[PDB]
Amino acid sequence: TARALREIIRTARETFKLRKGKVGEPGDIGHYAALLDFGNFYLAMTTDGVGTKVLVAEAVGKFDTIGIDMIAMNVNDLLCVGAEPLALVDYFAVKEPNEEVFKQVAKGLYKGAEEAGVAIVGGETAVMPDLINGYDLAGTAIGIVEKGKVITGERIRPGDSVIGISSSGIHSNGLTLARKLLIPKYGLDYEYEGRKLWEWLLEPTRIYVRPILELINSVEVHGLAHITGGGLLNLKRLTNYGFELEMPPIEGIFKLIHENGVPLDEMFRVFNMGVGFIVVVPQEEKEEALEILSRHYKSYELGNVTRELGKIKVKNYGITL
Amino acid sequence: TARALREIIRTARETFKLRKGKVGEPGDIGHYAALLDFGNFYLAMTTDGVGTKVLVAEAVGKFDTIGIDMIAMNVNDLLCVGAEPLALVDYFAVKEPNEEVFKQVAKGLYKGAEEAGVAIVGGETAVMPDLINGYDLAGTAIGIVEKGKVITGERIRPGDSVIGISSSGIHSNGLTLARKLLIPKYGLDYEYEGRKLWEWLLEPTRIYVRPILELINSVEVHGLAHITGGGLLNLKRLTNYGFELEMPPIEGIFKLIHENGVPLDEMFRVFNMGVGFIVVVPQEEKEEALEILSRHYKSYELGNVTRELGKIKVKNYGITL
Repeated sequence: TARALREIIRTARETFKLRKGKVGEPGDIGHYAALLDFGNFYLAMTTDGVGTKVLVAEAVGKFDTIGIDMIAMNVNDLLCVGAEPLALVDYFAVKEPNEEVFKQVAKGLYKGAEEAGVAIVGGETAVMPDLINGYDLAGTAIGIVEKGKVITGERIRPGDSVIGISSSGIHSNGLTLARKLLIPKYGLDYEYEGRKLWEWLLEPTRIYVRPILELINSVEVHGLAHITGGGLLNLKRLTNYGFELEMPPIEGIFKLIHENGVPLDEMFRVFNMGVGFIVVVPQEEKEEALEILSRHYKSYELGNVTRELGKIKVKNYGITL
Repeated sequence: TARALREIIRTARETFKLRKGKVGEPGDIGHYAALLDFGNFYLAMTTDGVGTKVLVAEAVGKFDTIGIDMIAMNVNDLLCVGAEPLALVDYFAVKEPNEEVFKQVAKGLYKGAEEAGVAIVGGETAVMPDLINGYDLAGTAIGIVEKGKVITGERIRPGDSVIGISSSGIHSNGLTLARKLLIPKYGLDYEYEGRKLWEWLLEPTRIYVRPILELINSVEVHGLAHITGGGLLNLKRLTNYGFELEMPPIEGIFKLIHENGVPLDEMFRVFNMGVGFIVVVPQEEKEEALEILSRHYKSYELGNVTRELGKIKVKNYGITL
């Protein structure tokens, strides 16, 4: 996937010079979101989707939260350059124009939008049953960050504190593995620790806009990572320095999946494992960071950035990524 | 589709308050692109996909121009508020991270970005074989238009001249109708006027950025319409006034489709029928506008705006839309 994307990424970098010296020239710093130079500020742009989570939503007929997933995926990405989310468009590629499905999808869209503080300003709907085996929902968000306030991860240094914010659950990655492993054996009505499997698999992705915006306006922040595809490997997008982490106990859906034969090494590269967002702050900001974050969601001091390079050691599980 | 979409559009509108009085407020003027208020200027934002054209590209192993379709749909839409295109991000939902397909996609992405003058700044690739039977390509473009230079269509008056710019061919709407009607009957290799049916169906969408940007810098423009889904009905998005048009001869793939039983009123609502972009200018500016556009592509005086509110009269075909 990354080797196939080589040419797309390479030739897209050749187009950068098409806006050089002009408004819209891309500052080309960071990841998770593109940064376009508008002079006193950068416009941040990201694209993200719900993924095969929608196949579960269609199986049980519950569509009124996947709109929350798609807004959460995009605005959480925008936070990882330090940007404040502003606006979003959706892309809805569907097998058919089911009015009931669209009506519920719109409920999640409004809820997600209100919690994220963004206007939904437009979108496209393509009815494509030869192409789509369901209801693919994705979107593009834009945000704003003043220059000199961009948080890319360049300022991460060995010794910095690493703090995790709990996920709501599975969020929107690892659904393919979870579906293929659990549904044949248990079915979507199987009850596990008080909830049916479909409730575990459809729990809407958490939105981190309010705590992250309060954090960056209160303490010095060196890095911000939304835990999506690749799980903890996303930390490597921020920096080449290493990490020494203590991750929270494996509970809920992640425990069921592990109990069904997925080794922890793979789990931490796939699932968020209970931590949906990670921030890196200098050690003197640690106490205040934890306080601000803990007023919104359960948060953990996970560990430290290390002078050692390229390694993510999850100490309490004996794993190195 | 638009009935199912009413709920989405309605709750979308409710989210505008979240940016009221703030940077990024939805300007809520225009039609083909969202306008976000950034003070001196609006950011215009649009979303568009290629559609089922990608199924033809796959069969003949030629994705080399699908990226041009994606870019063209988005930047042509941006032009319709008078915006200059700046940057684009892609959303690529695929069945497989096929290195060959991706290498091909990237060639056309570069070519189209260069012809459109846009930077390709990012994108997500979602590999979901359970959800996608091919390689679905969409994207979101942003552009910039100064306050006071938005072209909404509000300035369209009866008597204004209506000018069409030739399409390159079928572009990116009506492909499902065309695919189902012609491929089983004729076969993909069917030779029609010296080209195979797949070549007619795959011909990349035309990009109108250079002629339209030249037009708006030289003549007073009252309306700009990219001919996409809905064909000539897109003109009704600009004004309540009517149109009287003489459309060009039905040729190429549109003739083959017509000779296979599709009624002419439906064709003018589905296919671009040879006209990919329409401009509306004061009658006294008609000759100058034609000269500017005809530098770049074959262009047509189509007719005039009328006082027959809401009607589009294709006089030379006896069709009223």
